[PDB]
Amino acid sequence: SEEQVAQDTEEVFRSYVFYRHQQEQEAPADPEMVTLPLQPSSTMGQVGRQLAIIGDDINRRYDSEFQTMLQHLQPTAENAYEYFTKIATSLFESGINWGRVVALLGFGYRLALHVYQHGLTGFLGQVTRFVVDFMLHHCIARWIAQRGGWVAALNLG
Repeated sequence: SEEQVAQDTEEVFRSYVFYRHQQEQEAPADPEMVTLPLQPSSTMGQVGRQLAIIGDDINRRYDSEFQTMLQHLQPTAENAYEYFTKIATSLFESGINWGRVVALLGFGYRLALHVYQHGLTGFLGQVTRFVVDFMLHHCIARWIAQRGGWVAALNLG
């Protein structure tokens, strides 16, 4: 169900952020991303980890774009929702597929890192809510549910 997927997204996104950050260090710090709630081998934990792994190429397409847009827009706590929404919407103009789902998580990762570096602390909860809200209202949660839920991503291998 779509609400199931939405609520699973909190753990999936936290895990994605954790492993994306870890793999990036294993290659800007943000200790908030290492001290996240925390089950590595849990089901949604493994989903997050798999998305970070398989996303190493698609993020090569998107990362640089996300960084320049963020340096230009200068998100504040007040306008972050507006800008997150604009950019997330561009990711799904023509397609929903698992690659664009991974792009969305990657943009949430980049937004969170960017605001931390510019002095906004404790913003990951808000970024997570932005992700979930967008996924609900833009049928991304429904789409994932139709594919069997987030656990379906474990088969992307």
